[PDB]
Amino acid sequence: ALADISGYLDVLDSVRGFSYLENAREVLRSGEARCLGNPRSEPEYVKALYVIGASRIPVGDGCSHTLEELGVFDISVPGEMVFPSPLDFFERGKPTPLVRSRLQLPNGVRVWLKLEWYNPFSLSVKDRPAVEIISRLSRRVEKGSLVADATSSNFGVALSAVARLYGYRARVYLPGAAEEFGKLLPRLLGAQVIVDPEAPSTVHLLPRVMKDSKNEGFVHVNQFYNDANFEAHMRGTAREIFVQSRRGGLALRGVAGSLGTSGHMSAAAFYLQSVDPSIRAVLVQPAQGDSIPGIRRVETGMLWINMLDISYTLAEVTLEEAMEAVVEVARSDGLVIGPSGGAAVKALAKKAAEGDLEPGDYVVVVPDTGFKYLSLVQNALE
Ligand SMILES: C=C(/N=C/c1c(COP(=O)(O)O)cnc(C)c1O)C(=O)O
Repeated sequence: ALADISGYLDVLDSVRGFSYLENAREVLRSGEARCLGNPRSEPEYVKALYVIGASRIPVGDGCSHTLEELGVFDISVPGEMVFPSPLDFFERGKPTPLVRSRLQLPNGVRVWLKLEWYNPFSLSVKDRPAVEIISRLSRRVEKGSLVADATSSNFGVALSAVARLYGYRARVYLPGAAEEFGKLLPRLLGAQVIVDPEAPSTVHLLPRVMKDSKNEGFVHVNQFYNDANFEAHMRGTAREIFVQSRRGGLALRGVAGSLGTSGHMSAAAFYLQSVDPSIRAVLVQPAQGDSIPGIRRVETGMLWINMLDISYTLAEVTLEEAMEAVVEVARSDGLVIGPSGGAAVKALAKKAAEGDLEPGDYVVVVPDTGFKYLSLVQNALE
């Protein structure tokens, strides 16, 4: 029949590698999953179902079940929006909103904005990998232990709140150019903060964090390499775009977004392209010389967007163009989005103007709120 997946999640601690994603892709492509005789004997298939958002798995001898039958489309949110704890609110208070913009783009490209600031700890998309990452730790790593990572600002905040709710201590490392909220808010939340005014980037800090890890023995959760980041976005962000698009009546032709770790947009593109491989992924390339907070250029070794069978198209965006999009979204929708969000809107507008996109509905993932970036806002005004 069906069994509750929550009983089988130790496969998250034992499955390794990307091969399980073949099952994920096929179940999503076909719209259904085959019965697992002994579910414990097919740990890859079980992880595949978890990662696409199933809450139930098919077991025993018997027939295949559809995505809907596996819970992929179940409603989690209580309609009255009352929650017994902050973590329960994070988990069941989903999806994040998907809102049609009044901003007009060329060639029949209709914009919808997915507002990831609607996450309770960091007011950003980074809550999701923080929760998934800390959760995966929490029965191999003893309480009281120190966990740490490098961050542009958002993950550090998320990691600080979530580490403490799970009984861990945290430390976050930031580059000198990070926003003030990233430097300060983790201390509010009880974490240690190290700012390296030398470091020109978040990734530039990773050798130092690794070395301190070896010396001091804290757990480096490494969001740039930890697959729980990608997994969080498969079951959360990406599934939601899929479910929201079907249930909302959208003619989904593409998603648009930005890349730091590449975690959220790799998941969105991977998930959606499993269901329909023509769905586009338009991704921001910050123009050379420019810094758009939280994000960076593909070249390098970002993990998932390169290693996974993902189709995408890049558009160059300058910081000035990104902030101009912030301005225009604000004046069109009354919504105040962050620079990376503006950059994504602009990348979609550019591809739309070139004639490269089928008319239809396009989802832009807006990683956070522009309230956090006042000095960039001021510059953009003049
Ligand atoms: C790497 C981080 N942030 C990613 C981020 C991103 C990129 O998201 P992914 O790491 O999932 O690629 C986009 N926009 C903003 C405002 C962000 O903070 C961090 O907060 O450490």
